[PDB]
Amino acid sequence: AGTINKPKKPTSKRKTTRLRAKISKRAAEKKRKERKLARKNPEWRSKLKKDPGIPNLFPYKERLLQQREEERIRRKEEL
Amino acid sequence: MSSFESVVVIDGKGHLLGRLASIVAKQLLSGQKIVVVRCEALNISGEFFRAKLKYHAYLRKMTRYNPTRGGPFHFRAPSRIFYKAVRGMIPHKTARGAAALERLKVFEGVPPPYDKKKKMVVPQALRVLRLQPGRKYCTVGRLSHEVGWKYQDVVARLEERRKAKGAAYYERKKLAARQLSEAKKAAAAKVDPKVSEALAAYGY
Amino acid sequence: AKSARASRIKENHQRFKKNIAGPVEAARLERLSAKLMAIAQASGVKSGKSIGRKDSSIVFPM
Amino acid sequence: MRYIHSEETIPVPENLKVSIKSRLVTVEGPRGKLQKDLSHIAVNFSVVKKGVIGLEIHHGSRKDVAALRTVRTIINNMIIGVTKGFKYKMRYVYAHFPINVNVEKNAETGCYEVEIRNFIGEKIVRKVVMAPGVEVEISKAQKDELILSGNSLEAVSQSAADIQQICKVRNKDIRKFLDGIYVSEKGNIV
Amino acid sequence: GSLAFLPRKRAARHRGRVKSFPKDDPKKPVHLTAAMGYKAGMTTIVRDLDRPGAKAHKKEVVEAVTIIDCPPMVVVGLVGYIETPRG
Amino acid sequence: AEINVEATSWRRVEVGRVLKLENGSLAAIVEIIDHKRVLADGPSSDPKLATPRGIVPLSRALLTPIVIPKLPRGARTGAVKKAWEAYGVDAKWKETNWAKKQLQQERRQSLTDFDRFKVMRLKKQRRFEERKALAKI
Amino acid sequence: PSEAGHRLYVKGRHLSYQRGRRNTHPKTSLIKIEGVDDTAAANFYLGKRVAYVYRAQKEVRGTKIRVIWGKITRPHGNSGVVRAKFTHPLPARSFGASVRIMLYPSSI
Amino acid sequence: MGRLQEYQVIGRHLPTEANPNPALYRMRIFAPNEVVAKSRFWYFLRGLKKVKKATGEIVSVNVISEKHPLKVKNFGIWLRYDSRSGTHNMYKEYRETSRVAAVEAMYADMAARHRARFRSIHILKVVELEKTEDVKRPYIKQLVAKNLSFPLPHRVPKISTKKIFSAKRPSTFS
RNA sequence: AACGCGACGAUACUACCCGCACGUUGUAGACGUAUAAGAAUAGGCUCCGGCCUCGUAUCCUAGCAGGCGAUUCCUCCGCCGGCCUCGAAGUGGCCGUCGGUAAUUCGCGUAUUGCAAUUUAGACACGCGCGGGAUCAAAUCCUUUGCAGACGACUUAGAUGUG
Repeated sequence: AGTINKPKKPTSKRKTTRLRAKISKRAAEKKRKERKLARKNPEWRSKLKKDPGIPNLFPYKERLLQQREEERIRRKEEL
Repeated sequence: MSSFESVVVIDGKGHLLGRLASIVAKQLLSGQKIVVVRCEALNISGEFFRAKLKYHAYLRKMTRYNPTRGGPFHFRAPSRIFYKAVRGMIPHKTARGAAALERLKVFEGVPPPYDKKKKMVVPQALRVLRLQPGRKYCTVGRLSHEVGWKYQDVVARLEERRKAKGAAYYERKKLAARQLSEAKKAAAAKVDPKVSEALAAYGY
Repeated sequence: AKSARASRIKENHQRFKKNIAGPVEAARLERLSAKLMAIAQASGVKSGKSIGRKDSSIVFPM
Repeated sequence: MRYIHSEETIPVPENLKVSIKSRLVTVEGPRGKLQKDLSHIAVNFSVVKKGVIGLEIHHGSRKDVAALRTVRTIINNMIIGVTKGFKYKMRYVYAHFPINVNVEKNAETGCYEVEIRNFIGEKIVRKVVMAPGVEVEISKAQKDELILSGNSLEAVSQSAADIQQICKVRNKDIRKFLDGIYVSEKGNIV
Repeated sequence: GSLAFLPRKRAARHRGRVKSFPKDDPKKPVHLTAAMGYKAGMTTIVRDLDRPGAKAHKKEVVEAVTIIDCPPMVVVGLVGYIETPRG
Repeated sequence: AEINVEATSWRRVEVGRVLKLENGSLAAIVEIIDHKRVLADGPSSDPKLATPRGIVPLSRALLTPIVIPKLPRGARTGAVKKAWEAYGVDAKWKETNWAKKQLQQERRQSLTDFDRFKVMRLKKQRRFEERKALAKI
Repeated sequence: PSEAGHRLYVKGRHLSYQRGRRNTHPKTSLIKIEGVDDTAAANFYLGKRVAYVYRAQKEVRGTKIRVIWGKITRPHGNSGVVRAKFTHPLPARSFGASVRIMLYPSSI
Repeated sequence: MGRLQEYQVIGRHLPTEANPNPALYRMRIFAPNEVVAKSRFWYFLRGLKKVKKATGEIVSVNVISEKHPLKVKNFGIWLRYDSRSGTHNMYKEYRETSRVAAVEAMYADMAARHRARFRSIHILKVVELEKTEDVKRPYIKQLVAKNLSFPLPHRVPKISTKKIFSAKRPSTFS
């Protein structure tokens, strides 16, 4: 396209007050609608979440995991 | 070092347009006389097609009924481009701004009045000190020539002549400096042992 | 039709200018220059060879 | 990721001399002299052994090191051009109108002019001027073929592309009209 | 009309100025460019046309021509110009 | 094969190089932390040249042409000091031109007002001798 | 042949007033002293005298030179510009103008 | 963020007749000051266990400082940050002199690279890599490369910002 | 460009140029208003030894606001001439004369402006005075013309000639 040689009309970034008020109002309205939909919530919710765990690139994954295991063993035998 | 001079001449080669204009405008409003040379050697950051696009948009902006009066006068010379930046940074619609703009002077190339004068540099606007090495830049002279500046070749020829004369002057400077070095050692003995060590102790 | 500012038309005009009109105008220029040339031939300071000074401003008045 | 050091190396033949300025590279050898400016790329030129030159980038990016692979091959191409040279063999074919190729060299500007006549019966002459340092000949080893040789690979290739582009068919069937001048073989003189 | 010649205005001078001389190179022989004359009128001629490819080739065509009286000009001066960044 | 290259000659940062800090001090690099910070130590007996062991940025740092030949990486204060007096860093820093300029600057700054007249007068005498010498040539 | 200068003041430039973004206060002026770059350099000249010297049309008591006296009060910002208080506010046409900064009263 | 130090906090549920001598929970955190340290400790304890600020007390808060702030160490930080998609894990490596410096650099780098903020970043485990072969990231590998020496090309000189005009064009070589 | 510029002709008066007596004359603002290489910045400079972050450098800087006189000095500065040089909005060098001139040292004066009060001191521009050289003009109105024209404006012509 010949944009460099024959530029077209610029698009103003100067925000009008009418636009700022409208966008703020509609942002607030969307937030309230999201809150009401979350109140509705026709979806299940669980207690425990999927913990991704220690990354495979951790230098001490083996040590941490065996620490955890001996902790479980100790807790089980003590309790 | 915050020094006041009568008139300071700024060599425009390798200087960023906006930053040099900022420094120059602040100096003009503080009361310092500025003479900017080599406005065609000035630089603009970004790339040349971006600069040319901006100038073509500037050309697009024009008054309808009467282009003669009230319209944006699109000056194509690099000195006028730099002057446009400085004027946009100075409150030109006041008496104070008019006085500052009267303190400002700009030229293309280095006229013979200013070729024998000292040209200062602004490290706060230098391209090689400011831009990252991998970044692109364009030349105000090239932009002016591609928008319609008619006198690129004349200024180039005059700069060639000035550089030849400067080379002759620099050969003379070599002769003078060599003679000065020989003169210093020659009277290094004929002087006074005390004075010599006295200067060494006092830092000269 | 091709415009008067077409690149190919300009190349054709350049070829024509270089091949025919060039020689013709050079010959006529030689003849007229010869005629006008024939019609024409029909101390430094006190001699003028040393070019010296005869008889707003660019610099700020000090 | 700002690699601390990246290095490249270019070997040189015994019978060549490389003189490299700030970023001007000049190479001399049996075939001639080639010079090129590489001031647009950040590189430190160095010597590591008797007959190998070194190119390095400190604190650079992948774009920077990619420039170092291009800078090497360009310098290597110049070395090969000054050692063995470059040569493009091109062939012109036709169906009904023989393509007449006239190659001459003008004393002024010292360049080679190639004139193409009778390209599918056109009455227009097509004149192409070579880049300086390029020799063009109609060799009597095969018919309907031309050899364009020189020191600079860029110049030789650009000239060959110039003839190929100037002999282009317009407003016809590509599948039917098979006339033009095409690059057939690419290589070195030696 | 044409926006090239508009705003339409009286000529600032009666003589009329050249505004552009042909570009000069040292190779050509030394010559003058322009001249002056006074328009006397117009008359009619005929020309044994020798224009190839035309319908009036090798025929006689009546054309209108203008006459400008051109008494010899007298040279009284010599002006030297220089090139500057301002023109 | 003939090669002629004149591109650059930088000063590198490695273990054992001494560098100058804007306090005017000197510190040798013990460990290189990142590409723009190093760990340095100045064990110099001169109080003006002494620098506590710690992290210094290369932006504040300035590279001097003195390198301790085989200073081990990670050398603690006592050993870097042993290398400092073994190599005589103070003498070579004094011989370097940067310290000479610093000393000239210090003398000129500490030079008082009577001393400023004395310098003016003595430079006038030396100037007279120098002009006599220059007139002959 | 003394061929030497006779200056005993430090050059300064009246820049503007102490002002906000809109409101300007002519009471105190901003002075840029020649050679001052930081607040310590300013702290040296706190308390020193300052004079604005200008030329008038009429000679009143033997001269056309009229002077407005004041003193440096406190540093301004971080660039060594100082605030100054004069017996009368400066003419406001002397923005970017010269003032003479005198070393008295002295403490060194 | 800011200037940080190690803060190790022990706090416990307020003693009652039902459960005297409670568990005395402890954890080490990074805060600019002790008030923020205690607030973060209570927030984390509320998130983990069913103990709140009102029903608890702070047994001890002490500043853990570095054992050896003078020797260069490599640190591996495992952290969890929540963005618009959810919670994500990262292991990142930093070459510093202290765990405090490592955490400072980690906050700065996470803000720069992912726009993650203080309450969006969780510090799960910061460790000191006891030796090489424990470094997994190429930048710290090239930092620990043998006989590491490099120049500093294009060094912009440090000129005073009040030195508006210079007489000579500056050099960027030393 | 009617508030952009250049070249040239003639410039009566007025006073056009030259020297100082200056001005109770003006100036967005003297007070050492001192300082010409070019070019690169992942390089450069050089006397070819070497040097380069750093103009916090170089020059100049003493004398009743800078007096008078000496020993000693051939160094610096300015005005006029001669030979050349500088045209991008025009200058500098060489020689010469003439005047001034602490690199060293000394003598005779400074007082009283009274404990500070801009140390009225520079440049360009403008104006009044003398005494030296010189110059001795145009335009508009009026009449006329018609290559012009709403009115102005414009092209022409009126001094002894091709009027």
